[PDB]
Amino acid sequence: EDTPQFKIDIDQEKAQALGVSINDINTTLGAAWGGSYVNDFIDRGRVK
Amino acid sequence: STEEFGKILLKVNQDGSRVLLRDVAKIELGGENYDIIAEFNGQPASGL
Amino acid sequence: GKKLLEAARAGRDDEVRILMANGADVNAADVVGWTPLHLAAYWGHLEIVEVLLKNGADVNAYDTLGSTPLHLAAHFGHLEIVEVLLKNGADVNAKDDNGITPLHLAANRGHLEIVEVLLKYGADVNAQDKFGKTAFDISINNGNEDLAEILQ
Amino acid sequence: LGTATGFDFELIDQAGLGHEKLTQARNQLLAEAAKHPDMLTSVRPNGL
Repeated sequence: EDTPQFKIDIDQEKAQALGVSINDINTTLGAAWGGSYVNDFIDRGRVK
Repeated sequence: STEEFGKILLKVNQDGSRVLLRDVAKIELGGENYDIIAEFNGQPASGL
Repeated sequence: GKKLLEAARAGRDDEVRILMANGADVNAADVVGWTPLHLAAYWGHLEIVEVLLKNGADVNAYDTLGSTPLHLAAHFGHLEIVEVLLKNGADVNAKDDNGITPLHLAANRGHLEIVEVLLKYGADVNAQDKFGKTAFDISINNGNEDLAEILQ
Repeated sequence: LGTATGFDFELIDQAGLGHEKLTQARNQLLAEAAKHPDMLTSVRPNGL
């Protein structure tokens, strides 16, 4: 069934005015709240 | 919608005046390409 | 309480009455601060919006972001419910945490009938949101000419 | 078909051991094999 969700509108003008890139905004939101797979590392000999 | 594309914000002028996409372009639904045109007995058609 | 929230969303008119005539709190709120009135307003269940107001549900109840049922009704173009709410004393100029009014929301979606009613109950056409925008500012941006001249 | 008498054996790191510990274990195996000229001959690594 449908469920409540949290709609956030980015204001393009305000952001343009303040000089904040939309890409910095979406990465910041997405990385913080959704998580971001950056790259790999080696844990006890295995790529993870 | 064409309306939403039309109001895409391209920039804000020195004097708060705004430039939207519809101010530099015509916006409409149209074919991915316009190279093929068919007729059925002289009348406008499409087909598979 | 929880059964009323559910029944209100489901548009189950009869069940709403049962739990009314059984003492369920008409102003019960879910996790996001929505009353049965919020739910009825959002999903456009008119007959339940009336029953709830009749059984004394707070008409200016707000959710955790400051939004009222008049916001929802107006936003999703539920004209009749906007009328019902307003007659039952819904704050026509209510602002959510964004400084957004029911008029901003009606304008954005181009709900002219609703915009007229709101104005008819004295909606402040000059009211600005957190970004300084008015309903008029919105109508211009959307290129809604019909709506844009109604707001003059 | 490898001709020879020939056997083809793989020593394996089954835990977190790493290249250096695997090499030590390999050397250990090779030294032991060399103590049985009666049974094994030319037991050698195939790699570098």
